[PDB]
Amino acid sequence: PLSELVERGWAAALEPVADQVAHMGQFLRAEIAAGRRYLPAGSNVLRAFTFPFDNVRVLIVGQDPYPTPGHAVGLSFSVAPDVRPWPRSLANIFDEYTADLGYPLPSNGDLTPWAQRGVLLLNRVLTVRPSNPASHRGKGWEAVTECAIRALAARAAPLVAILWGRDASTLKPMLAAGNCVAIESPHPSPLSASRGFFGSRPFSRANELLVGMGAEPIDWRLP
Ligand SMILES: O=c1cc[nH]c(=O)[nH]1
Ligand SMILES: [Cl-]
Ligand SMILES: [Cl-]
Repeated sequence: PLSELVERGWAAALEPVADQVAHMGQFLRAEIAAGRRYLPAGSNVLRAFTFPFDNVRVLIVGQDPYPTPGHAVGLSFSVAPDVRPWPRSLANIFDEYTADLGYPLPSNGDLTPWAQRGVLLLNRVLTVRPSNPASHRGKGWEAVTECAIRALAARAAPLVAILWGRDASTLKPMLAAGNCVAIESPHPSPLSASRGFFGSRPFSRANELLVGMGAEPIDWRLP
């Protein structure tokens, strides 16, 4: 049951899609039975929902997990600490991190500290077939992650949304019910690079927006 898979707040928030989450478990088992693989590891698929729902203050949305074996870890854009070199998307994120915040380059690609601090690193689709980008689109995850985003937007708490998966016209309606939701626009993605992403100041703007809504800023600093 959801209560065993995710954090208590998320289990309640995702109750309307509990049957669909069970169906995705069936889908993944059927993939292995059919001789196909999936990433991330089963134990990491729902990892973004293992950090507390009530404490989320920034939503960073991606589209699909990394398709390269050993990259996807269940937090959008993150990689395991032993992964090197970083994927291009993450290298671009880190360049912006250094430019926006003035911090040196991180030691590795693990974004766990952001998750701990209330940054929800959510992909719209939570699995992928290795080496086959975007291969699990339309398999059932979109309803689950829509429920998640709508539940976040309905909280009385502040939220800043950062849209790094394009798809803004799909996502913005999900964030509309919100009373204390600010969406960063425009919506370059990390691979936009110098055609809008670099200089987008997503981290410092998120903090400016949070503080303007009466919330504490995120400490973005990575080790
Ligand atoms: O959208 C994206 C792109 C790369 N990696 C992710 O986890 N999400
Ligand atoms: Cl495969
Ligand atoms: Cl990439």
